[PDB]
Amino acid sequence: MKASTVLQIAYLVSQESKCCSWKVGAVIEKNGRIISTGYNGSPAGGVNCCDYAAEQGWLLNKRFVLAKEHRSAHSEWSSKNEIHAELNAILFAAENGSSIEGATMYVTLSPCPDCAKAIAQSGIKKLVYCETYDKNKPGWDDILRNAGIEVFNVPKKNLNKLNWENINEFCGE
Amino acid sequence: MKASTVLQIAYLVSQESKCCSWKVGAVIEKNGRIISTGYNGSPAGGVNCCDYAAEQGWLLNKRFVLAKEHRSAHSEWSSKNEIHAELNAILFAAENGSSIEGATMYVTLSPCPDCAKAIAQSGIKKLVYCETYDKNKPGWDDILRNAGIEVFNVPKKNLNKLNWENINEFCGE
Ligand SMILES: O=C1N[C@H](O)C=CN1[C@H]1C[C@H](O)[C@@H](COP(=O)(O)O)O1
Ligand SMILES: O=C1N[C@H](O)C=CN1[C@H]1C[C@H](O)[C@@H](COP(=O)(O)O)O1
Ligand SMILES: [Zn+2]
Ligand SMILES: [Zn+2]
Ligand SMILES: [Zn+2]
Ligand SMILES: [Zn+2]
Repeated sequence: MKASTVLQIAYLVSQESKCCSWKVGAVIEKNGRIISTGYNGSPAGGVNCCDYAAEQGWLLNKRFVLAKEHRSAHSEWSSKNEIHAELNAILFAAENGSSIEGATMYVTLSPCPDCAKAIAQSGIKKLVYCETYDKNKPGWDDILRNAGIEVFNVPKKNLNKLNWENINEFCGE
Repeated sequence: MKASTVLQIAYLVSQESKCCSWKVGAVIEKNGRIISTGYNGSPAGGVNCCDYAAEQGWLLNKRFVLAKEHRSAHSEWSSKNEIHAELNAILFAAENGSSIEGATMYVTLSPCPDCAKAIAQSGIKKLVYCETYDKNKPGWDDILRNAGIEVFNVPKKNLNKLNWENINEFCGE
């Protein structure tokens, strides 16, 4: 399917995320059909990010945003509690038994180093993203290209089938 | 994932359709992840609906709509040339080897009799749709319920993450 189409599907998927910092969505497409999806969040039996941020007082009203002064505390907690969108999409394929070899991954946000190295080793041959992650540095995609993975970008401006008024991505103050 | 979310994903999927009468999208979800998708269209090596309608003069400008006087000619051609969204989603699972047993199907439009009977026999246990197909009659879903399939409806009004200005469903005059 068209890149703009799947990317926007990844954006709808991201809305299911309970993370108070960023809402990320990932879609795995094989031969034109979606065979897996994922969004960033905690595992089973684990408290959701938004609920934990509430208890910790990391949020600020108007509709809650993660306070800049607490983003650091969120990153530390998230690193060891929230599975990223890309990995969740891949994890479901392993758990369900769906081969993603040769597939294409669409993700709302450019993958962090942990996700990039996993993607490079997953069998995925193409990665398409929209926004560039907050904490990413230049050349972050080298590991993907060296693995033989094509990396493409589609700007938000080409995505006009979504009512952006109701799509939340970055949720920090 | 939330019904409203997957239904809207089915709507984005429907935009890939080249049919001049209706744009239909179907999504198969298993344990919360999308494992298959489909939209109505011709098979490989087969001329697309919009292109065939153009040659036949079935269309009317403003952005082309299927003329009411030609919908009958379209239905006859479509019946033997276009695979419906629901069946395409199921066909890919059979071709790719992805079990849809116990899965849930989301489809923009209520399935026609051909699709309903196939769904009833597919192993799918839940069907969620948005709009009621033009040519459907009451009790059309009995075959699904008798097969033990739950049937739910979500009105368009609950779907507000899409910019409906850019989503085409019914394309007739
Ligand atoms: O799931 C993805 N995909 C990309 O690889 C990067 C981060 N995200 C995540 C993890 C976390 O929930 C959030 C980033 O928030 P922080 O930047 O505050 O750690 O988005
Ligand atoms: O794919 C689906 N899913 C539902 O079962 C019903 C019809 N559709 C199709 C087939 C055809 O392309 C179109 C209906 O157009 P007509 O009503 O003009 O035949 O939508
Ligand atoms: Zn979080
Ligand atoms: Zn990551
Ligand atoms: Zn058609
Ligand atoms: Zn049908």
